[PDB]
Amino acid sequence: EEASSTGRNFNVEKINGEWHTIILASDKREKIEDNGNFRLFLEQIHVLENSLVLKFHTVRDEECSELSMVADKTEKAGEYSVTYDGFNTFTIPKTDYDNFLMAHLINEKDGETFQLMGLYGREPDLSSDIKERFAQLCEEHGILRENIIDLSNANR
Ligand SMILES: CC[C@H](C)c1nccs1
Repeated sequence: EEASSTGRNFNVEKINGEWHTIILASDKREKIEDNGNFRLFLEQIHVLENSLVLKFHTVRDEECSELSMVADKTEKAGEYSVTYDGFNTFTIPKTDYDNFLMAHLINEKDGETFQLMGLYGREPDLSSDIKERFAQLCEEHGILRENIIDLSNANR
């Protein structure tokens, strides 16, 4: 079964648990490159009543560092917000709960905005068909292939 956080049939409780960053894409490529502060490796999502606890790690020359954030529900169904290097709001355009999850985020800081989309998996890698389906969604949002980074061999 596939759902959108924006849909009426979305069951947030089902995204609880372990996840992995598989692919990241952005409007502004430098934010997800090597020393980018948005190059985050998701490890777990803990679902709360009106919030989402997010646990990640960042990596610098293979050294990993823990990072946690709490995203709160906004007034729009299926949308959360979190303050991190500016103000961010995000939704989950597509997920099947037990395999993949696609996220869409908009960052705003000092009159400037950029978008970030990510593909996460319950396992550290996903099939090529799902990866290509993600590339197609990125295209719909105006993000081209040169700005999509597959991190499946850098996510552990
Ligand atoms: C679900 C993961 C989303 C896209 C986030 N990345 C940075 C802050 S929230």
